[PDB]
Amino acid sequence: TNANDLRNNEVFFISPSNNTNKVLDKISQSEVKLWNKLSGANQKWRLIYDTNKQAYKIKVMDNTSLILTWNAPLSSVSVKTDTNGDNQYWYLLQNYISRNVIIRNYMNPNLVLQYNIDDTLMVSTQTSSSNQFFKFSNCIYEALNNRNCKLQTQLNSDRFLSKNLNSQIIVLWQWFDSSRQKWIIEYNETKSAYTLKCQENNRYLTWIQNSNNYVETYQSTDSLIQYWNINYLDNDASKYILYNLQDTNRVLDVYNSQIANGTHVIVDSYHGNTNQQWIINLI
Repeated sequence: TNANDLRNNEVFFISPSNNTNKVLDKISQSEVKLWNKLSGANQKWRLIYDTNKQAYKIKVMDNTSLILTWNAPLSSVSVKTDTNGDNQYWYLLQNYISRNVIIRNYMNPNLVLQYNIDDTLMVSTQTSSSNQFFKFSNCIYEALNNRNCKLQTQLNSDRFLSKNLNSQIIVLWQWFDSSRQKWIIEYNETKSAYTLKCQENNRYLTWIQNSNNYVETYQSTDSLIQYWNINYLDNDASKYILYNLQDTNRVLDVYNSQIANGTHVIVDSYHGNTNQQWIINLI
């Protein structure tokens, strides 16, 4: 799959190459360690690419916003407040075939991130050894791909993404365990994004471009209007935003932020308020 590619603005588990069941874990307010995989948000990391530097910040997703930092001139690493220090940027360089990634410090590119036998981490000069190879796994792909899901608006604990009765229009509706409210989330390799298939009619969540900008269930198409970048909210892994590929500045949104059964679901410009936030869970 290309779903685990080192994309800007994606959130990952970062594992040692020797153990896919251990992940980089922010254990405290400052310290990181490899730990048994538990999928708490303190084990999830957003990549933020800096094009000028051709290097990334690696930001924990537990709400603290702290970023992986080399404690220059020492050999230790930690999570720290982002002050845009050169020691807070990392080159992520990948072996295309093995999928292994080297995490190389920007301030001193002689130093790479290393995991130790005792699960601690540090920086060190480069060897040919596996203790400096990491694997990145996209969190959302791992969790949601090929799963039957429900999607709740953050506006209300009992309003869900629903195909309308006897219409293709998608609306909010209270839960009634209906196939109109169940969506198969499937990653498309070509588009590098997701489709969401309504269980009732086997048709897909699609932006219908006109002045209303409603979403409807629509037949399978290669057109970008049917494809969605499913992400966590910038600093909250408990909520999702869905950006449409036709215009990735626009997202799945609730008309006038209304909560009534029947409220139109639409695609509108990103602002990130609660009307654009969704809670996705497996059926």
